[PDB]
Amino acid sequence: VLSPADKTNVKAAWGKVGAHAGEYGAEALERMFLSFPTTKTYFPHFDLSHGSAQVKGHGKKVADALTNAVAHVDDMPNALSALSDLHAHKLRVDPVNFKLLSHCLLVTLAAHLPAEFTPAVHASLDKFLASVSTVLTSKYR
Amino acid sequence: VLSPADKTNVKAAWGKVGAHAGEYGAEALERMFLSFPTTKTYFPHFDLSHGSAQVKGHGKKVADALTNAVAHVDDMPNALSALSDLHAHKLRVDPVNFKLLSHCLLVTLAAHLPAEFTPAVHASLDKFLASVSTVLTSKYR
Amino acid sequence: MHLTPEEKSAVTALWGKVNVDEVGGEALGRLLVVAPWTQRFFESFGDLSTPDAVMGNPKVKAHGKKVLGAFSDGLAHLDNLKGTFATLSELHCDKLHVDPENFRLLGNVLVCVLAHHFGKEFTPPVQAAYQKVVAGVANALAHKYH
Amino acid sequence: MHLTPEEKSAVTALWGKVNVDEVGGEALGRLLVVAPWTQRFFESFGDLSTPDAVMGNPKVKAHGKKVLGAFSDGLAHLDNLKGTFATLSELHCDKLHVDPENFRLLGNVLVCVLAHHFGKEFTPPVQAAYQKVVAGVANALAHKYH
Ligand code: HEM
Ligand code: HEM
Ligand code: HEM
Ligand code: HEM
Repeated sequence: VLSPADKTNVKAAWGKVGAHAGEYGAEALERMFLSFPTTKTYFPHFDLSHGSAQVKGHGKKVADALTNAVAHVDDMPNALSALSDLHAHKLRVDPVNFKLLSHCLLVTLAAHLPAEFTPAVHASLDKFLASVSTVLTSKYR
Repeated sequence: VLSPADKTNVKAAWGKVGAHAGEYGAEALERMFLSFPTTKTYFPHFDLSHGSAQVKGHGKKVADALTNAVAHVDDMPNALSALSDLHAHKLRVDPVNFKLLSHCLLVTLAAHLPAEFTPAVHASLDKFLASVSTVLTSKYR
Repeated sequence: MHLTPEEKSAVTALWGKVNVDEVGGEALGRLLVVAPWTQRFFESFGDLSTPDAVMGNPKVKAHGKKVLGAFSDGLAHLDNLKGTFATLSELHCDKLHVDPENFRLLGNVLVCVLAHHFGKEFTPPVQAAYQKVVAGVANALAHKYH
Repeated sequence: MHLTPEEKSAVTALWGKVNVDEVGGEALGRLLVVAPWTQRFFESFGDLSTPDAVMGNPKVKAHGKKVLGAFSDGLAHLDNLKGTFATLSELHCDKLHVDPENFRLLGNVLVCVLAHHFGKEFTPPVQAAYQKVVAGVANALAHKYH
């Protein structure tokens, strides 16, 4: 579970993301594609070339969802229900891939927020991404 | 989430284990130790040789806890509070390992309950061990 | 593989007793039931609405036999699983879009099927060698993903 | 170790700019903070109660430098990691009893640390080379477990 501290941390670090969320979302994806090529199997229909608008488009949607979980940090299961449904029933992404994206999102944030990416914040963001992943995977079986 | 069919199937299967759960507990550990030698890192203080009383006893302990779980299939979180505590704050076994014991336990039931280890029963027991694993690692952070 | 002659012999000798026809259909069908999400690749097979319906589906059984066949032949190149599954690895990636994690789910089901079948015969030391083979197969098959 | 020459040059160029003393302390300290369970191996290190207590503990800093020291040597034998890490693998297994999954966790944390430090310089493709490397090292560290 996320503690008050964690919650503060996440709102704070994400606060700083502001308007770059979209771009950071696109970048996390590209990092993921390059470091874990197996994740590509889920996007056979995408142009995964560098600067692909499909990826930009997708990075933004991922970023809006993360942004929505932060706004509803106290009711994530309900704020993300729909996306939980989609992932369980339609996309059926294997669970191990959430940790990969989580990881690439953390690298991205670290690469952009040197001042905020403190040990304490890193830990909070990690627990958060893990909780988001848990929600998205909750209805799998 | 365990469906009613599932809770039924589990209670049946476990129902047939009977006086042998302890031996199955012991056998699963032995299969785990041989197939996934990395799991041995958690028992440096045990004699891990075939037929060790340390292993037999531990086998019983595990077996018993599963029994208790089947019995409170409706309230696992609660029936296993203490155990989730122990694992999260004292043992601190890494989560990957739960999947390995769960698998050696299926193999063991399969090898001992032929008639009963139907495809639907197999699916159920699996979800079940999954649920149990989730419960035992829920307080990790 | 990092199989011991002793380990090689154990694999080899149990295999000798396997009915690939029966074991292939049961391993694949069990998979479709235990891990329902692997059904995403077999929509064209029919109704997999129930254990019964999966276990009964001939398309399933026949795919299962094609799979264990290929696996079976891999057991003859235990010292170069990589070279034996190269083309099958590309195919799975490039044509079928099968997530390699699936290869690991099946392997574990395979092991439950063998135990199911051989009871006593499938001892801890024998499962241990089989676990190494199933991991080895999965790795080989995943090797060409990019 | 599927390090393309271009991947190996890239690993090597950046490693050129690292202050192993510094990075070592940050990586280690950060691990104890993000995955507090890992603190199990260091109860003789003293106070790890808070991030500051961990990050600043002279013992963590000194140990981190040791670890990265060994890792650095590893990078000069990218061809033979297994060889390089052999006595260390034995030690972690036989004396320390460290579950190898620990090696992968540290690799990921390390990657985030490099991203943290290099910002924009830690490009998608540089990250992918480091992914292969942390993985090679973890595997080399786990090679002697039994
Ligand atoms: C916390 C992590 C994740 C979040 C927040 C997230 C969120 C989303 C959202 C908002 C969408 C678009 C739904 C729509 O069309 O409105 C989406 C689609 C999708 N996601 Fe997830 N996702 C996550 C993890 C993953 C992972 C790990 C993968 C696979 C590696 C994945 C694969 C997909 C695919 C294939 C689609 C559909 C894309 C398309 O066809 O346009 N997702 N996700
Ligand atoms: C199926 C899930 C599991 C259950 C129900 C379970 C249950 C138990 C029980 C009942 C105990 C004994 C508590 C006591 O001594 O009072 C125990 C202890 C322990 N468990 Fe877990 N366990 C599970 C999974 C694991 C796994 C996968 C590992 C590591 C591979 C593990 C490692 C340990 C260790 C090291 C001990 C203490 C042994 C000793 O010093 O006696 N457990 N567990
Ligand atoms: C033991 C590991 C496996 C082996 C050796 C294997 C081997 C094969 C072979 C030999 C084919 C024949 C196709 C051809 O030559 O055109 C095939 C096709 C296929 N496999 Fe795999 N397979 C394995 C695992 C899996 C798994 C786990 C899945 C999905 C759960 C899967 C999905 C498929 C599909 C969807 C096809 C195409 C069937 C069709 O054309 O209708 N495979 N596989
Ligand atoms: C890149 C991976 C790692 C490398 C290269 C590495 C290297 C080292 C070295 C050089 C030593 C000292 C050897 C000696 O005392 O003779 C050491 C000790 C130790 N390592 Fe590792 N290590 C790694 C990962 C880890 C991880 C992830 C953990 C725990 C989660 C860990 C736990 C320990 C412990 C507990 C000690 C002994 C500390 C003491 O003196 O009390 N290591 N390691």
